[PDB]
Amino acid sequence: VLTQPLSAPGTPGQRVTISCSGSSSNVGTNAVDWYQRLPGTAPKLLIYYNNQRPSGVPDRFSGSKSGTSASLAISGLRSEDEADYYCATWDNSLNDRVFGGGTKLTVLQVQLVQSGAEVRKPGSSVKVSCKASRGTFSNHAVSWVRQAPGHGLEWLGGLIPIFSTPHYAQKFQGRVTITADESTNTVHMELSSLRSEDTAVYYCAREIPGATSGPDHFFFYGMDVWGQGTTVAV
Amino acid sequence: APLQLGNCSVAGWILGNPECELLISRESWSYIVEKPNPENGTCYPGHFADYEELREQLSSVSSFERFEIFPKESSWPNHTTTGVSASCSHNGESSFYKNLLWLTGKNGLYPNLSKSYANNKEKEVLVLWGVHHPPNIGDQRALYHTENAYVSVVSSHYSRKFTPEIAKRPKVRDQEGRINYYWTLLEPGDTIIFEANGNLIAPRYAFALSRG
Ligand SMILES: *[C@@H]1O[C@H](CO)[C@@H](O)[C@H](O)[C@H]1NC(C)=O
Ligand SMILES: *[C@@H]1O[C@H](CO)[C@@H](O)[C@H](O)[C@H]1NC(C)=O
Ligand SMILES: *[C@H]1O[C@H](CO)[C@@H](O)[C@H](O)[C@H]1NC(C)=O
Repeated sequence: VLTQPLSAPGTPGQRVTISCSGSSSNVGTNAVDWYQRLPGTAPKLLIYYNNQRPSGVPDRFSGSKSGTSASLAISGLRSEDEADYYCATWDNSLNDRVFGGGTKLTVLQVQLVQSGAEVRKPGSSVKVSCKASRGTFSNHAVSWVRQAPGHGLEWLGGLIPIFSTPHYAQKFQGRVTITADESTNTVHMELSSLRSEDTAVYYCAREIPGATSGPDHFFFYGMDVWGQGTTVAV
Repeated sequence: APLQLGNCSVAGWILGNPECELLISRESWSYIVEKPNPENGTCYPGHFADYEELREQLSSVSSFERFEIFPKESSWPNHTTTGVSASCSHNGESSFYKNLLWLTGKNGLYPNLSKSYANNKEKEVLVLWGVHHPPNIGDQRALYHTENAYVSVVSSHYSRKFTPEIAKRPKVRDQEGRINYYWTLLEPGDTIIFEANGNLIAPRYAFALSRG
């Protein structure tokens, strides 16, 4: 797991730097991504592959990594930069995607459509779906991530575009099923034996591949495009 | 007494296809029964070098034990060996050949490796390994942190240097990658030396044997 400073102060113009410390099972050897989450909206990929900006990201965000610790750097610090910053990577030994706890910063094209924002009793199950348009899950991994209110991001699992094989994070194996109907360009996350622990906003995201021909974990180098989120309450 | 390979091909069984621990570990056999269309072989697509020769040499065997030639937890301290693949999925989950390990980078590095093995088992030892061919240079950097890589296997009868061919292919079993598989018989007394700075699909288990 990845340690982030819980908080970070900044004043306009000034340059601020979030840090992310990991083990070698992660960060050390695998690519690190940074996500930004403003309220109401969905998390946004700032940096992937340690230091790469995806298009649409200001030259203001820079990323670096040294040994077992990565760093997000904001240089011209606007006010609209006030949000939660997260830090992500694969962890060998856990064999899962793994998120930083979050840093709150305080100051002074393909599209995915999830659906079915809904309510449910404990003990039941939910099936969220996510439909693609002007793009596909054909050569890309898709991730499911949730955020319980006032909590960090949490990886439920993924779909690898080889035989449509699922991959379930430790905490969730047995409760989660992830499937695809590629005729409809949709991916489906079904979580069962629910509880209030699970009330959250659920997201569906497509992964930038680091490598298409290697071991699975190279499919997940960064979630560049997100659904809108689906709220689920118990 | 004949040896059934079920729905597996000699490639799968001998490589350690995940759909191939299957089976009743046998110590000896006279001939080998295998379907003409075996469904579980090279789970990860690629060419198996001198395959027909290997099938003959294994057609008749008097002794056969699997053993861990390069132990997973002490051989590769500077390289990542955990990787698994959906191309080799057992029961639904991703996995890999039991007799091989996919070495990839660790701590941002893929140090030059050279590991050796001396045959002390007083029997011929069959040693298998693969070489990985990624479809582009982006993958190559991601897995091994080097654009120009080599693998070199050398014994007293065997001497070859592989450079990976990097370009577009057709998808077999949803894969663009290829792993080419290789094998040599290691006579009691000889020593085999692997050297690489990338792309080595390293042996994990090997086999001691005799043929009558
Ligand atoms: C193997 O036999 C055929 C394919 O070879 C298939 O119908 C069947 O499911 C398989 N069963 C075994 C032997 O696992
Ligand atoms: C083994 O056969 C089964 C059933 O045909 C197939 O689903 C699986 O992909 C095969 N194993 C490999 C190497 O993929
Ligand atoms: C890497 O570290 C291992 C630890 O056992 C060591 O055996 C090996 O020689 C090192 N590789 C070199 C010398 O670059």
